[PDB]
This record gives sequence, C-alpha cells and structure tokens, in this order.
Amino acid sequence: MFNSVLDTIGNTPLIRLSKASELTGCDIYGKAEFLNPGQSVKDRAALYIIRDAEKRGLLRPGGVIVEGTAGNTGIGLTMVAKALGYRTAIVIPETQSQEKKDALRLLGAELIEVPAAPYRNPNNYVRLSGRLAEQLAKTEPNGAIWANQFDNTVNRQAHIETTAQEIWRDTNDQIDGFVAAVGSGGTLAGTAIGLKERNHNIKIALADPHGAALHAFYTTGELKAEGDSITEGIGQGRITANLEGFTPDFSYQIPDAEALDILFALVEEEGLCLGGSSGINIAGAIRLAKDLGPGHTIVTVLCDYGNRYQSKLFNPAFLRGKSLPVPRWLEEIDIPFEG
Repeated sequence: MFNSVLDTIGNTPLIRLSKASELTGCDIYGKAEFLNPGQSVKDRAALYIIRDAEKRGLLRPGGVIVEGTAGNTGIGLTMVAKALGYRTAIVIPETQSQEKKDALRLLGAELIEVPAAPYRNPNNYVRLSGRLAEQLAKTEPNGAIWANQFDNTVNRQAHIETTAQEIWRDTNDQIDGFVAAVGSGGTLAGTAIGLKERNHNIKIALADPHGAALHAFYTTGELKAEGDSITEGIGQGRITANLEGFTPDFSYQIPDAEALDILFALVEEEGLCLGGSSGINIAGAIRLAKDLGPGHTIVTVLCDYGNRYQSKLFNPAFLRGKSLPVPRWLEEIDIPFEG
C-alpha cells in the first residue's frame, strides 16, 4: 500500500501524556512526529516544499535543493530528494550535533558547515544558504532551488492540509486547545489555520523558550529576547513569512528547568526520550490546560527524539554549569565472570 518511504510521512499517532493529564484534569496528547521516517516533524514541510518546486517547473530530474538547516529539515529534504531523483546542498552550523551531521552525509547530502552567527550577520547559515542557491542556479542545468523553510509558506501549507486534519480527525472533533513552540512557525501557524477553520473556538497557544523574542512581541509589542535556552530546533527572533498574520490566543514563556523536569520524568515514567522542543511543548500544554480548566482536550507536538542531543540536554556536567536540573539516574554491580 506504500510505493515508497514518502508514503510513510505523516499520519502520526496521538500519544496520551499520562502525568500531564493527571496533573491538570485534562486529556493531554502529544503528536508523535518522531515516528516520521526522517525522525522529525520536518518531513512534512520537506515533502511539500519539494513537491511545490516540482509543480512549478523549477526542479527537473537531477536538480539540486539548497537549504540552510540546523539538521532536521536537511534530513527530511535529502530523504525526499533521493527518493524522487534530486540532490541536496545543505548549509549547517558547525555547532550542531555530530549525530545530525553523520545522518546527513549518510543520506547523501552535500554538507557545508559554517560557524554559528546571529541572523543580523549575513554569514548566518539561513541568509548564506540563500546566496548559495543563487550561486548554484547559475550552473545547475536541472535547476537549483532554495527550500527557504523559514520564509516559504508552503511550510505552513503542509500543516494546514495534513497536521491539522489528522488532529481534528484523531480527536473526533473534540480538541479544545493546541500548543506548540516556533522555529519557522509552520507547525503552529499552519495547524492553527486548519484547526480554526474546523472550529473557530479552538484555542491556540505559543510555547516560547528563553532567548526567543516571540512571547514578548505578542504580549507587549516588542521583539525582545532575554536569556538563552539549551533546547534546539526552536527560538525565533523575527516574524517569518510563515508567522505572517498569526496571533496566538495564549502565550507562555517556558524556562529550561521547567521543560527539563518534564523531559527527564517522561524518560523514567513513560518510556519516552524526546528532544528539547518537546519539553517546551508539553510544558506549554500544561499551562494551557490550567488556563482552560479541567475537562478539556489539549494536543501538542513531540517533534523529535532526545538521542541527538545527549551531549547537552542529558549531560550532567553541561547542565550543572548552567544551574539546570540533572537526570537523577545518570548520577556498581559485581560482574559474575567465570575464570
């Protein structure tokens, strides 16, 4: 029933979050986007972006897709590209986890590592990937397109047409609230459009880590960032094109300790080891449940696995340096060798 791995993208299950549901008197669920074949939520935008470039005649067999990505979008793009007969040129900051870079080279991406840089600096990997697409388009006979996830609204469109419909159908029209953190804004803005189209009374919440500017913008009008977060995949300092015209009904600023407490307990109590953005998202789902009151159904997103972030998110020495909680179980049996 599946002609290729592309047919396994999406249609992900809702997993009940036991301790969060018990604490709030609500039914809280996390959408298991980590069960996508590329192992993250980004498979959805990756498919839609490449299909859009095809339908517009911008990609011909053997063409190249260029993207500035911290990793997940690169993995999703290269998987879809190889299945459909295209190539990828991936600009990634050199600071990202080795596990992510290896996955990209194993899948066949052409990998270009650059130093980390704030968006203000033109050598920021996103702005730089735009100029790389412009450069390669001059010499690629089969096309060279800029995926441009942050500002290509086909990203948002993927979540309008798939994520929101799956959530609407899987909760049997009973969902009361949806909450997610923002990177490009595709997940939150797109799911919100699709959910509110189905029921304008659904409440939408932003979950924002320290060091992002979006909570301040929506609540005070100022794009002001304070502190920093060790979570990765999220944290946005400008209104991207995917965020254009979006306003959340609730907005929460989640400190790292709150998200990590949830993540560490989820490993031990519920057998789930998830990335930093999932801790921010579940923390926001609990906040939303408290504002709505008991008896409601809330859905958030479990964006990727915790594996790829062990050296920081689950590292005692690194966490202690930032005064963050430490996984208790990472803090002497006689082996019964014979002879």
